[PDB]
Amino acid sequence: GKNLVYSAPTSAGKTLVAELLILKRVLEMRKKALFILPFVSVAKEKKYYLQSLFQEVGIKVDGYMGSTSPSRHFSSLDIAVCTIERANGLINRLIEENKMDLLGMVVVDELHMLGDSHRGYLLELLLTKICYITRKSASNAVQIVGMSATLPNLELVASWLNAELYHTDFRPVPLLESVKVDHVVSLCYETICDNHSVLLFCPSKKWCEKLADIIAREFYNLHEQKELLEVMDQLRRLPSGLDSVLQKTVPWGVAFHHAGLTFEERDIIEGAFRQGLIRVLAATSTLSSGVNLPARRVIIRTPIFGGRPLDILTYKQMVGRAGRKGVDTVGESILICKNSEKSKGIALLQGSLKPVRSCLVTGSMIRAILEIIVGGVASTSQDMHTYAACTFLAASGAIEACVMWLLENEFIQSTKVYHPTHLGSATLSSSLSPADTLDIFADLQRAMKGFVLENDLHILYLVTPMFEDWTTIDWYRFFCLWEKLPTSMKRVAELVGVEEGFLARCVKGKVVARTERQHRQMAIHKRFFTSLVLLDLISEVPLREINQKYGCNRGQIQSLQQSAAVYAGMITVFSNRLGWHNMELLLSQFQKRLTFGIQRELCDLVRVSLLNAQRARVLYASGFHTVADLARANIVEVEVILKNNMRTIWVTGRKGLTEREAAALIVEEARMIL
Amino acid sequence: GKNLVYSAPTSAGKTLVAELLILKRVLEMRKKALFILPFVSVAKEKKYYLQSLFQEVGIKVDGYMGSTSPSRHFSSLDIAVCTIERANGLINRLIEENKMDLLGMVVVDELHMLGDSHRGYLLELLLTKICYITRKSASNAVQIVGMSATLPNLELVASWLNAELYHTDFRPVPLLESVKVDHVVSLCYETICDNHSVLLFCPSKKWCEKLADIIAREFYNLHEQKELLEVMDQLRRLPSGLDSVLQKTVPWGVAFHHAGLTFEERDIIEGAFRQGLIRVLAATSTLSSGVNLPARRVIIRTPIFGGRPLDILTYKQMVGRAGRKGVDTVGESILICKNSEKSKGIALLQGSLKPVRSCLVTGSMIRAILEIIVGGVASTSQDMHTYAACTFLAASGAIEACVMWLLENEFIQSTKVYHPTHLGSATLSSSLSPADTLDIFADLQRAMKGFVLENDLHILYLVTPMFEDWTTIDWYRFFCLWEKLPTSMKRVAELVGVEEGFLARCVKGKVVARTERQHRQMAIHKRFFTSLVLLDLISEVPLREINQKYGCNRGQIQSLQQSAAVYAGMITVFSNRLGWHNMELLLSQFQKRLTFGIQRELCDLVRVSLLNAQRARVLYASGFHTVADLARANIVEVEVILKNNMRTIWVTGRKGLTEREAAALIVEEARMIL
Ligand SMILES: COc1cnc(Cl)cc1-c1cnccc1C(=O)Nc1nnc([C@H]2C[C@@H]2c2ccc(C#N)cc2)s1
Ligand SMILES: COc1cnc(Cl)cc1-c1cnccc1C(=O)Nc1nnc([C@H]2C[C@@H]2c2ccc(C#N)cc2)s1
Repeated sequence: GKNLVYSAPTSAGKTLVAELLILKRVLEMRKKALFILPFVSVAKEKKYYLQSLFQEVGIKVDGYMGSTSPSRHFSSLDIAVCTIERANGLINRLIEENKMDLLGMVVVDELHMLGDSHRGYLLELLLTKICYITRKSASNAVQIVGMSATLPNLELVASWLNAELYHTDFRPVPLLESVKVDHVVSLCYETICDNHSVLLFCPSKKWCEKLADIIAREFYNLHEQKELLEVMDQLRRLPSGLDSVLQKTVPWGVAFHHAGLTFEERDIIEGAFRQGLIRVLAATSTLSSGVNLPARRVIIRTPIFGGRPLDILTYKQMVGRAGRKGVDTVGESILICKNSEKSKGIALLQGSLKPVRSCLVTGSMIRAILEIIVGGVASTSQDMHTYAACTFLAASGAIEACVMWLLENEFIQSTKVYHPTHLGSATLSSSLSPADTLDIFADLQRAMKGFVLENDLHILYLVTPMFEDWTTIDWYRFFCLWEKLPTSMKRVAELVGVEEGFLARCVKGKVVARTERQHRQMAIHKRFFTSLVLLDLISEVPLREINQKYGCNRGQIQSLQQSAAVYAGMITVFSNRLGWHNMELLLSQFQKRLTFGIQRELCDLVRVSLLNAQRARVLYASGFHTVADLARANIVEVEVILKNNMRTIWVTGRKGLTEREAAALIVEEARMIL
Repeated sequence: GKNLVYSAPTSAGKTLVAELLILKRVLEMRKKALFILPFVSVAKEKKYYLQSLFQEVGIKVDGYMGSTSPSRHFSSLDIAVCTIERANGLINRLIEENKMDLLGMVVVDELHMLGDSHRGYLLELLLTKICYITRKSASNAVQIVGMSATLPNLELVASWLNAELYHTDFRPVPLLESVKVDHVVSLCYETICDNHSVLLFCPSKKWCEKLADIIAREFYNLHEQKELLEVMDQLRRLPSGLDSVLQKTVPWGVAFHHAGLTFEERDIIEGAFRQGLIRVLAATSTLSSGVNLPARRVIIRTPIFGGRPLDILTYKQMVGRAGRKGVDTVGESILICKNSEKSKGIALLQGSLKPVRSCLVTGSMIRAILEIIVGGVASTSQDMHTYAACTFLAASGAIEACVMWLLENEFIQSTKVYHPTHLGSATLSSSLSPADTLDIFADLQRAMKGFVLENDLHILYLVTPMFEDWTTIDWYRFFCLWEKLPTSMKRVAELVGVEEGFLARCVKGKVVARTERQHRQMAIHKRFFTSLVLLDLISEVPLREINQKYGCNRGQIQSLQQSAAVYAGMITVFSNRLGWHNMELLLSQFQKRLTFGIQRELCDLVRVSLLNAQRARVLYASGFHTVADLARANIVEVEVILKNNMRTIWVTGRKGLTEREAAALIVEEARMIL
């Protein structure tokens, strides 16, 4: 357990060493092992992979990723495939419960995210606690493992972690590069004739959908079917249905992939391409760091990605998906350029990824100081300086500025020893940023004086996150909705801060510039708009109806779903720890409702993993109002209800699943829950 | 199953026929059997009796009395020993669920309450529903059995119910009434020396206590010990403790019994007198219709009870407690009189009880019409008139006046069929009086607009009943508390309607006369005072502290406990049916908290019947924060916690229980719950 850090190109079985190491450590020490992943999709996929590979050894595998969480305690778990933020929260609660010895390993995947990134600092602080706790209390207690592409400073990261080093550039499908004599039609025809796939990358969504249509149009003009029809049917019965352009583009082995689609549509398309049913896939920058989806030939439309050259870090992972290890001999990555873009293309072709930063007055240091002090591992100034040396910024004097910032905002109390009073303790358990916890405290306390219980809108407004611009708001449609709103919903609007004057300004006048810090009241109206969207969401109305009514597309609505559910859970824990029992009670149901977008009645029924929002309504309409009820039922009954040998449904991490034996697992899983 | 009605004097084994009939009917038809009792204490005692007598035959016995309820569905039950008000709700839910045939019999005890009483009309409607449903839908459908003293119109009741008749005046201990009018100490000494008890009845609580005190003083001047010391210790360890006067009075074979004491203290005194440990017991009019507590010699302080002649029914039920069937040969009921009271005493000696009335524009007929229409058993005028004939008022034209009152208040909708819209459906399920349901609807709807979640006070105010004057309010102390209140509690006070002007009027000026109907705002301040008492109650503060802070004694506080818990449950069901999910969620926890007067944390721990509020705190302080946790524990551990052969604890319906085996049963019952 001397830790470890290694790097290797993707599509080279780099995770295999990690799987062997985790298997050995869990089997030997009988302690936990966190598999930290950057994204929720890759976390889901890895959780399914580890479940399949370790089910036959009595090893529980259930991670904390997105808004979801295991239906069993952390004690029973053996491997937790969590995301960075949720792994940080897990470690915080372990420290607070003084059960840190329960862990025996922490694997981290795609470690290059530690650098310039809006989540990397969470990984940095997450790893900084492990080394500190190990060195204060013993270096064989917790093994750390890492992965990445060719990092220029891999040795530096290993030195920070006190771990070994392994760096290599190997891949069974070598990539070639050579310029050889709009020259795209012939390329596509010759690449499709040889029975190989193509993965094209586009900078934007609209043009990504546009060109996919015309590629299929050329394939149609110049001219397995059963499996493509199967994918058609699987796409047809979805809460959002089948797209108008996708329905005509798919028949010709052409598809597109972007955040605009739903998670289910993305999963369907990824599965179709991986199986080889889809030959040409126009993806976007989102897929670059997405699930493992190798392709024979990668193509890049243009280095310009959002008014600037393509990120070099993104290009490496883009090219990594050029070559299938096991069926392919060689892989290619074509980067078309222009006269002005020739310089940018040659610049991007050469040169590896940039060095890793630390991103540590900054809110990250405030979070770190709060974590260590509330955790009870750094209470006095003498030791808090050692934490600074433990960081990756150090190994590569702002503590006092943050420590006073916390005392200024009453997060902690000085005594010389430091302690949290109530808000620091509640801020750490909620895994909320201490910067926003003051605003959250004010908004909750204000709510508990004049709360509105007629509808869920006042509860939704308080669990509505606005830390990112999840969508562009059309203020004319928002004004129309405001006009059509009921009075009950307008009372909460007045309570929160919405004013008809501001909406009148925005409906006709240009979007008011928020030049001044006092103009956070622009955020109030965006928050109210988002909360109305969330209300229509948990009301179980179809995504298309929410799209027409508000303008946000289904992919944005799903991202809002996940963010709102995560925020609702965080706020519920915040209220629980603060001693606000009524607020906690009102908030508790909402995390699951937001995760699944369901009504109160379906909440007890979506406990079965194999039950979507639609598949929970059909069973509820039939009469299965409870998982226990759904267990007591013949399989054929559920089969006929689902219908009212061919695979038509879709579930995350599925297999040869049809309407027949899908009903078999629904009842079987319900029995296990009981 | 041709029904049955019979009467016989108490103290003559008169309930045995009912036990045989219920056993036969449940064993044969395998259908339920409600055992309706007037009071909650007698309902509890009868439930324990039937549990003991029918445990060995696989017959479940758990009734619905007071705020309590069985921890298992009504389907699993076989005998429900309910109180009159809750039996009506049971029948209403059976009718609304169209499962009326599940019932096999309905026994009713002490039917004289059918007449002039604030609960008899519920009995009348309850039996009218049975007769109506039986006659509309038929030999062995639902048997009805009644009990009473010598009713002048027993045959009339039998004719109404279509049942047989049996009336007899026989008792094993023939009572000898002989009025008589120095020799006081001689009488006391000669009655006590005979080794027989005395049951004195006194109207005034304070004078009853002083009379018991001076009897104990005479015994002390003129002057088993181990068992009496055991009763001392049992009284000592109570949430309210031991009274100063009771301490000096109990060890001379003298005790007192009045509503001022707690239910537990009343139980201790009743058990001590029944066992013979207590020789003289000064009770009040409450015990007259209370648990079966026979004595050898009954005495009455004076016919005058509350500034009026004593009710003949009360005297008739009082005399029944003079003579023990099995150990006594003869019994006496002496009635001291004066010169002016000689005529009143002579009149009271002769003449049986007054006839049974009906007490049916009246709110009772509104409730009846609502029950039948919402139940779906009388939807059109043609049949609602038959319900009038079904009643006891008829058998011994206000329907239209009531029906319009319901349409006037939107309780039902006309179509010529009738139906309920939403408020009628929610009014019958909640078992609330339709008169007060409009005020409740207004108060709930107003509350949800501006609800205060900072504390429980706003939730308590909405589950505070004020249909009776549970105590006299001291407005000076109320003003002191008001000026000492926190601002959070004052915001809800302003929201509900409390005004400093009215409290200023009441603190010095005489209680304002509520001559006008518009002065229900006097009820707002009484409701707020009661809700503050209830908040101090559910805060788990000792009864003595609530007494000094508010002036209401512990017996009044316990009556308020029960009434508030019952009302909270009714309001929770009302909100549930109305579709107010947030209000229902906020209200749900409060029913149990009010029943037991405990905090949220103890609510999962008082599920074990053998766990008082104090016995739930001691275990919670130890670490047993859940019934499942309390199951996983050794008996000696809980024994030492309880301590920190002698029967010192008390529980409803106890046996030779001590600190040792009480801990054994606590864990055993917890296992059964799981
Ligand atoms: C409390 O914040 C959340 C609540 N809801 C959701 Cl949906 C998401 C979050 C969240 C949001 N942003 C960042 C992080 C989190 C987060 O950390 N969430 C967690 N979910 N479970 C956790 C383990 C707490 C439990 C535990 C750990 C160890 C042991 C032991 N021995 C026992 C219990 S942490
Ligand atoms: C709903 O009003 C209450 C709620 N809380 C409490 Cl503490 C007391 C009351 C109450 C207050 N004042 C008068 C009457 C009541 C009352 O009616 N209480 C009830 N308690 N249990 C009931 C039956 C509900 C259960 C049932 C379920 C299925 C079937 C069948 N098949 C039959 C019955 S009704």
